[PDB]
Amino acid sequence: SGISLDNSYKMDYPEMGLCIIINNKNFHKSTGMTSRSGTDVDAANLRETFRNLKYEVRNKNDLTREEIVELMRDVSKEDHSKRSSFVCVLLSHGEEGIIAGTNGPVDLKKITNFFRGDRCRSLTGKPKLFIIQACRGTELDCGIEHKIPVEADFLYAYSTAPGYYSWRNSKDGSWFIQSLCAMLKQYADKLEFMHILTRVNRKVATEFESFSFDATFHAKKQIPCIVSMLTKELYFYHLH
Amino acid sequence: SGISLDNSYKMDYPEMGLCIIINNKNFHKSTGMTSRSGTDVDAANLRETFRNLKYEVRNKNDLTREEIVELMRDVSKEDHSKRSSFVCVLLSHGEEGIIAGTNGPVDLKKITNFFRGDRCRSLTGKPKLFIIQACRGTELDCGIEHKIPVEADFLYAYSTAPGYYSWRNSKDGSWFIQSLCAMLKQYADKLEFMHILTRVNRKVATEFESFSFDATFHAKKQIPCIVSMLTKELYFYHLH
Amino acid sequence: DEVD
Amino acid sequence: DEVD
Repeated sequence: SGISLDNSYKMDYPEMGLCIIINNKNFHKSTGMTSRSGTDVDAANLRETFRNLKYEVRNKNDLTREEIVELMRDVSKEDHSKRSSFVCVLLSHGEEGIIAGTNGPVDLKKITNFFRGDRCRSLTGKPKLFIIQACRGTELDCGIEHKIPVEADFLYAYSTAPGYYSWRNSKDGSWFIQSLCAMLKQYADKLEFMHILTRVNRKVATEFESFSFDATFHAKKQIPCIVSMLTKELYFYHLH
Repeated sequence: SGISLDNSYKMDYPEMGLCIIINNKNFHKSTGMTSRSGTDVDAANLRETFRNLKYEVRNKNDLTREEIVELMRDVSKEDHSKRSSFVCVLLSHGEEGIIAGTNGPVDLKKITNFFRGDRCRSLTGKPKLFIIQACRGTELDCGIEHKIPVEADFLYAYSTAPGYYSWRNSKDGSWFIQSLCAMLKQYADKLEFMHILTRVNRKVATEFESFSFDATFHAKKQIPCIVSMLTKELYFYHLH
Repeated sequence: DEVD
Repeated sequence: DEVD
């Protein structure tokens, strides 16, 4: 055959893969964490969006820290040999490096470690995408007018910059997930994933600004944060 | 005129911009930090590479923490109105979130904060690229067979994943900078910057493995870490 | 608008 | 090979 290139991930396995959505809305009273109004809008939007990309979507609601860890351990022990990729979406409270279970925190590293190249062999060499809508701290943006590494082939699409709050609208859903689904719907058959996420960065940065009766929280902006350890271009489509 | 698109940064200002290279090789004895053999190879490679991209390169060697902060403060107070972009390359020891001056540490946030959208107005809306060859911890990868956000328009090209050591060869230079310069030389007139950096990820991940007489440090791998808060595509070339 |  |  003719000259071949291998600059993009093979996305023509029989299955695109799993899309696990963990949607934590209601938290145990003792934690003091508030209910996350708007998050069901996000979860529904993500389900539809990834359905149209031919992912096998599994929605999970209000998981404890123990249930989150058990779920991701179990998913990492499935046979992903016939799947092109893996997607996990986390919708919760959080802080830098941490996602909230309904009864307490889980280290993000604990979750992602299950999918390391040496620990989930049927996903080795395949893109592993973690989409995280959660705070990463409490800063507010005021704006201005023969071997491969075990950490390779991960992409973390964070809703917000390190150290910062992340914004969620109780009616419309989170700024980031709103924007992410819109850009996937418009561009997934057209653009490489990093370019889609760059459009998401621009949409969040330009089209949203907080409104609050509290001056501390009013007129604030957000920029998401793309963290890529990918080794190839990622297109959700393939050529026949 | 006809239909216009604005999905990519304007890179046809009169100047591409500054490329500041901080090359820390020799450290104050009292810090206990080792000399970074190979780093001059990196600094020379970067100087040539960014020269060919038409950046105004300034090389600085063996700066104290005080000199690093003064330098970046002063650079951030220059008039960048006629410049398309800004590049800063840091070659040193480090830990997560930290770069070593010759006499002690500097928080990376202290450096990058000078270039925030609200603090360096002549770079607002322009890409600000920080290329960081430094450790981010001590983990080793064993491998497997009307307003805009003030944090917007930054790109951090880290040599290694969060928490991990970064590798440097005393003869050839660092794995990451070697690879970065090679990919810029080959693809800067051809590919968008995220795609270039993805090729760098693959090159580092596939073509390097450590050799050591010490079993703790032997046969280790590395994956770099692209962190993008960019809002547009970045091409180093423009159309005439 | 609320924070996460 | 050395670490930074």
